[PDB]
Amino acid sequence: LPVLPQKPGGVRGTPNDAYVPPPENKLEGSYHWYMEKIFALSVVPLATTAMLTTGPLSTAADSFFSVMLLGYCYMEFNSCITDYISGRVYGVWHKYAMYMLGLGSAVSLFGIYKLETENDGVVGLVKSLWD
Amino acid sequence: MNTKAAIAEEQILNKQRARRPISPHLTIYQPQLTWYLSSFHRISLVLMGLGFYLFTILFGVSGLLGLGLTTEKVSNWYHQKFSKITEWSIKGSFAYLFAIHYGGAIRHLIWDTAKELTLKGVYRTGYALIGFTAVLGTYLLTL
Amino acid sequence: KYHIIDHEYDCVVIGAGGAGLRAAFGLAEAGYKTACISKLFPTRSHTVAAQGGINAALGNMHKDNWKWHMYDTVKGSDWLGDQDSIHYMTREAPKSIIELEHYGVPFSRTENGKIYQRAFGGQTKEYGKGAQAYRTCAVADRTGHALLHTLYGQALRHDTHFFIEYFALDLLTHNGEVVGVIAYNQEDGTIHRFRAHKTIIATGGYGRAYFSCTSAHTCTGDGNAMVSRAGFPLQDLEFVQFHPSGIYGSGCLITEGARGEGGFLVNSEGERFMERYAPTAKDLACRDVVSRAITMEIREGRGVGKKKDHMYLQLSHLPPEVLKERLPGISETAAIFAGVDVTKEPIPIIPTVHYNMGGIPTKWNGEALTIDEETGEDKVIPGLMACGEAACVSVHGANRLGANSLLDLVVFGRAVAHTVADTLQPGLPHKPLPSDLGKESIANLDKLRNANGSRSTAEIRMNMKQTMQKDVSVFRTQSSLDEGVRNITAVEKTFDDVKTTDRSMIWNSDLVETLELQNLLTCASQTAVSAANRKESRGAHAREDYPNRDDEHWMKHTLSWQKDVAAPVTLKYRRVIDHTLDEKECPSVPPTVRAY
Amino acid sequence: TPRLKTFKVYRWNPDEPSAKPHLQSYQVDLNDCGPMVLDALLKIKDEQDSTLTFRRSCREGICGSCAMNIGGRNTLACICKIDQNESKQLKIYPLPHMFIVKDLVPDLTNFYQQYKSIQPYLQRSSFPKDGTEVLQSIEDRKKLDGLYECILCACCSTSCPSYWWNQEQYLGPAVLMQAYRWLIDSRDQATKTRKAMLNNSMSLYRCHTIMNCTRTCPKGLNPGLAIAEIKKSLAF
Ligand SMILES: *Cc1cc2c(cc1C)nc1c(=O)[nH]c(=O)nc-1n2C[C@H](O)[C@H](O)[C@H](O)COP(=O)(O)OP(=O)(O)OC[C@H]1O[C@@H](n2cnc3c(N)ncnc32)[C@H](O)[C@@H]1O
Ligand SMILES: CCCCCCCC/C=C/CCCCCCCC(=O)OC[C@H](COP(=O)(O)OCCN)OC(=O)CCCCCCC/C=C/CCCCCCCC
Ligand SMILES: CON(C(=O)c1cn(C)nc1C(F)F)[C@@H](C)Cc1c(Cl)cc(Cl)cc1Cl
Ligand code: SF4
Ligand code: F3S
Ligand code: FES
Repeated sequence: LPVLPQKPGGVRGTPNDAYVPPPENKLEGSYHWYMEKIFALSVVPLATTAMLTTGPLSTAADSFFSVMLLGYCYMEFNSCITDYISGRVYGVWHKYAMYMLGLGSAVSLFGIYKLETENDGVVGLVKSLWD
Repeated sequence: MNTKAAIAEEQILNKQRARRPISPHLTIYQPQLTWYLSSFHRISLVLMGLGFYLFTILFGVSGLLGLGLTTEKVSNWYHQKFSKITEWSIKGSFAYLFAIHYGGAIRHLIWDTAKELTLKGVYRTGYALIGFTAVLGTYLLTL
Repeated sequence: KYHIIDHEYDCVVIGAGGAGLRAAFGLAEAGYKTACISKLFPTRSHTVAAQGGINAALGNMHKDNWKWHMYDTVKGSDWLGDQDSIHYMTREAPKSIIELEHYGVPFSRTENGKIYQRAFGGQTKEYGKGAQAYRTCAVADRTGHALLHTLYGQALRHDTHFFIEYFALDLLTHNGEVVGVIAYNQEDGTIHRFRAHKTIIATGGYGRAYFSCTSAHTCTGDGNAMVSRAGFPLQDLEFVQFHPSGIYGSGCLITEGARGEGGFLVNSEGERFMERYAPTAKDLACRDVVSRAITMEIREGRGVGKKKDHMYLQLSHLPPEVLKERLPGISETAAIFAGVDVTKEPIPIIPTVHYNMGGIPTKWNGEALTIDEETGEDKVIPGLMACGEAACVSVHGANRLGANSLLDLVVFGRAVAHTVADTLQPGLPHKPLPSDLGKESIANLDKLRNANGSRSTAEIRMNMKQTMQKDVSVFRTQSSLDEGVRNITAVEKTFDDVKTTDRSMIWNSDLVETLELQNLLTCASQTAVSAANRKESRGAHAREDYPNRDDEHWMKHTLSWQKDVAAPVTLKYRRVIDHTLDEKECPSVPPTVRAY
Repeated sequence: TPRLKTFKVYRWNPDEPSAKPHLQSYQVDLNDCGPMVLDALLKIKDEQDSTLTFRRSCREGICGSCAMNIGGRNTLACICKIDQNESKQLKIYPLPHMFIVKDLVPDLTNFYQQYKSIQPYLQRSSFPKDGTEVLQSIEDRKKLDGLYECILCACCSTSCPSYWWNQEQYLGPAVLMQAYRWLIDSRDQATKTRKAMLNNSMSLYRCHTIMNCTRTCPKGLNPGLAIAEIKKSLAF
């Protein structure tokens, strides 16, 4: 990727200036911390009542498990983007890799629609390749 | 215009700030149990997340670009490409990458209520995880 | 050739300790334009190591009027302290701690919600005839630690231009007045010139001129040597306080608060120091009657040791719940450097250099002094002020009382901010001077940088520390003192062949530790001269040949002049003030015989 | 009989910047030295190479100015003991992922600019009437224990992998404990402005609870528990 011009040595100024903080933007602050815990409190019990059963899960119960597992795997790649492809270094190539996760997680929601109406389910596919 | 000529200080300091190196950060730090078990938590979800975005996009593009793909036709294409080792190398590696992320997710639930965050409890819910990936990981390999 | 950078301020403060930080936001709040030049980061100074208390008569325990507090400071000073700075420091002592609690200093609290006060030694009640009073006002055993981190934070609320890691070289004088200070940037290698109207010095003591001191590594006297290079005197340099609670080998300190809560010294024979070589007060006495009770006790073969030359202080009689709540800092300090135990086994003890009750002579409001060449009266230097440990207000006089040195910073840093507000108009044109101002202090930076001799900087510094420990000891006489002046002149003449290996300007730590040796030889060639010229026994200056205290011929301070290293030292004297700021508010205290 | 260790010190020299940073090795006589690493770094500067630069002030462990990387962990060089073993060696490094000024001297300029932004002063509005101090009970005093004893050494900030990369925006575990010292103080009437500069994407929420900071604090503090008490404070 291209690299934006950086600060010469890490800092710019004297030790008696200040780091002015960005304003309150709660939709990526405390409200983003709520969505990371709702999805993680829902894939821990449902994966436990998918290992104790002996066949394919109930078709209504599997769609609840397979859409909570997309939010648990989208919120992970949202943190590997913000940590490594930052906006300091790369600029507009931070919100281009965020757009690629946009139409790579709604086509991945169409695949759940073609798995619970035609085939047996997502966890039925994982049991099929065995493990 | 006597103390605002301290921008003659910023033009000599910023020529010295461009030749400074960065001290080594990895490859010198000693291996601890804090930053190793938290690296296998993020490695587990990246590899298993790519195994979830490559089996769901495949069924999604077949729903628009019309080809038709049953799970049986996927299984007969995946069980023929590889055999022996490969199937017992993918099966044995992914079974241990799931037990260390299951026990990792429950560990980070306790740490988010500010419990077991002493240095004693960090090494106590971290030794009970290492044995846990060696019991439940092998039970998923006899099934 | 170097390139100079000019600055222009109103008041330049040199030092960022406990009394340079209090006078920095005291002036930037009143409406001035200040700067606080420091060699370290402000929360790295030597006042982060203080672990006692700040004495005040706040009321919270028993009953206490500041007039009892005043008599305990004059009695514990052998009547050499001026008895109007005593009257000013103890009167503004309750007001200066309540103001320190409103800044956010987290104090230890009592049952109804007031400040906790322990007891120290020397401070009594009912004019010396009574019990031990509780006036110490202290934050567990990290009082100096939690005092910087509040005073530095409050200094960021008001706009004060901190200049961190700038080594100040000399003073700028034109026709007998101070007009600023020239400094040296350590990160870059540029020479700066600060111009101001009222320069304030709060650099600190010169404790590192001895072999076994309790001070820091940076704790050298650079305020007392910058003043002595300009042609101004220093006062009472022969009163050095020796601490009786220093560890063997390293020189670190355990606090006397452990002795204020039941610490007992146990020698080899196990007999208690009460009647053999000790006063009637057991262990809560002055810091010199107990160091003389140790220095001759290890000499007479009664102490513990492989070389029979140290002691130990027992802390085992206390309950375990009292150590871990009031003094947790000593419970980890003696477990590393001593390395036996703190609670169940005692720790070695040697006498070390602690404090310096001398420096720049000032008045009670902060402005420095000299004397007139023909009349012998005082005179005010225009522009030079001083506060802290590098200034002899003579609040301590001949003996510093326990935990009066943290009250020294808060009150007389607050008074420096008030007397500039009574004289200086904010915003004034600076006079035009020639551009060669300070050219004689840059040529000294180049002579000590392009050096090639036979002795290194770390070889001459060992000959000075070894000489000052043998001859200027706790016990002095007029046969080793006259050899201590003769030896300290021989080491200064070999400073012309010092050797320096680093020839760079960016962080030349071999240059900076050579300029600290030039400043130490100026404060060590005047201590030895002044101590060999006072035939008396008061305070911390005890002469073996003259064992009697004088109240008729030797009740006067000692001033000393020395231009550079390898230059002769002269002496004159000035009279001690024996009257008060007001006669009706507090009566003066007459001299009696001092006995605890 | 002299015992000799082998201390390996990272070296750079800014007036010859085309050279690369390398390690230099000394042979210190172990009998003529103290029991700490700072006592074996000053002996090298006096009786050997005197171009070695480092920071030291108090030799006690209460100033926080000998922060370096001794053996792999971040600790203070005045309270770390030398292994009494003349066969094995020792590698002395600076704090990791910092811009190095000369030898073992980092550039802690971004660290001081971040400590000024959390406003470390009391912000009460109305003081007592008679002019005495501010009342505070003993159980409210005990909340401050383990928070005001930090010495600002930055050994916990330069051990966190989340601070190694994003250090121009993330405050670090040393500053975020001092933003907690003023949040649970009982005599502080300004707390709705302290929980508004941490409510963005990268000031606080880069903490992934990889608890290196608690592991390598040489004063025994807990800077990792005091971050997961701020996250509960902003949420509920
Ligand atoms: C050493 C000590 C002192 C001490 C104590 C325990 C120890 C180990 N316990 C005490 C106690 O329990 N009760 C008490 O009342 N006093 C106690 N003390 C003494 C007291 O701490 C000191 O006397 C006092 O704190 C000294 O403070 P001051 O403000 O006078 O000086 P400083 O703290 O050393 O700070 C001076 C600053 O000056 C700057 N500096 C120095 N030289 C230069 C140069 N050349 N250029 C620029 N700046 C310079 C430094 O930055 C330093 O920070
Ligand atoms: C190779 C599969 C590729 C598709 C997904 C990519 C990899 C995702 C992870 C694959 C490895 C772990 C999943 C499979 C290991 C479990 C073993 C297994 O499935 O063998 C078949 C076995 C059959 O035995 P049962 O009859 O069901 O039980 C009888 C009760 N006595 O099935 C099972 O064990 C349970 C099925 C497990 C489903 C788990 C879902 C895996 C998908 C995870 C995607 C990302 C999730 C991130 C972590 C989630 C948890 C926090
Ligand atoms: C300490 O582990 N590492 C982290 O970099 C990290 C792990 N966590 C939980 N948080 C962070 C921090 F960066 F935010 C690095 C060292 C390893 C790593 C990398 Cl370099 C890249 C990727 Cl994608 C994954 C991983 Cl495991
Ligand atoms: S909190 Fe701990 S690691 Fe951080 S600066 Fe303080 S002592 Fe060092
Ligand atoms: S290691 Fe870093 S991620 Fe948090 S727990 Fe400490 S600040
Ligand atoms: S030098 Fe003061 S802590 Fe190591």
